[PDB]
Amino acid sequence: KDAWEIPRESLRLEVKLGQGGEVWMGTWNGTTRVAIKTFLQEAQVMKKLRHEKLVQLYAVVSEEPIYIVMEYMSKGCLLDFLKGEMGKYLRLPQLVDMAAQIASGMAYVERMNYVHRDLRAANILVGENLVCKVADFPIKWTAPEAALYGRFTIKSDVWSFGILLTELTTKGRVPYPGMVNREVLDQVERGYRMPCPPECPESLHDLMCQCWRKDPEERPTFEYLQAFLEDYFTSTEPQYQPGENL
Ligand SMILES: */C=C/C(=O)Nc1cccc(-c2c(-c3ccc(N4CCN(C)CC4)cc3)[nH]c3ncn(CC)c(=O)c23)c1
Repeated sequence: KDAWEIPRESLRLEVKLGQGGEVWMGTWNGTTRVAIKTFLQEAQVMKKLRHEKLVQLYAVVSEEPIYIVMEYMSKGCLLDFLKGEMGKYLRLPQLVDMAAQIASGMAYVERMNYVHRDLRAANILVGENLVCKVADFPIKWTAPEAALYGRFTIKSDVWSFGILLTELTTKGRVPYPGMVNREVLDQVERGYRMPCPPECPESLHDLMCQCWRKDPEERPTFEYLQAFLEDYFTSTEPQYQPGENL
């Protein structure tokens, strides 16, 4: 139907990665390794977004079975990355850089006037050299005005980014530990915010709390978050010292 179309025979499905449809690792033509998701709204959104920190759409097959060919991220989702063997070795410099890449991708989304709506570690993908990219275009990750009234905006994504900062600094732990969804909603609406993770510097938790401001228009932009995180160990914590875990 459009210029993202390709012949199905040009794809070779090699390994199954996940289920829900399914996602496969394969080869496009004979030269390019790709991820193949086996619905159109996701592709239509990606067709307009091209950024180094967003999993890139490659091609689409519109005749059933429907395929969505995408960039292959070799290390899986960030959640599983943090929770696996790597987590014990990651320290604050690596986690802040990873968060910086995520904000760079979201800063692009922001400039394009799009909204993600489900930002969290399980929807970031990891590649080689600690490359992180936003993918997959959850009350504990959702801003109150979006969870209660369906007001999803780039500012609800910033709220989500704040929660995702707790995932990074706890290396994959679930937010609001020990609390069920209904208790989080009741407590957050009454003003509760998660405290400073252990070994997390106050300056990073202040950034979290800014993402968690009641008024969505007072939450920082992703442009701001990206610059703050890129500059973090010169402008904000130039005397950082490694701890027991961060
Ligand atoms: C948070 C879990 C998650 O998102 N899993 C997941 C489901 C479906 C597809 C992908 C995926 C992967 C991917 C890469 C590498 C791995 N590994 C399996 C376990 N060994 C130990 C390490 C490597 C699993 C999954 N790569 C992908 N590339 C692109 N996409 C489309 C956006 C993927 O979905 C994807 C992960």
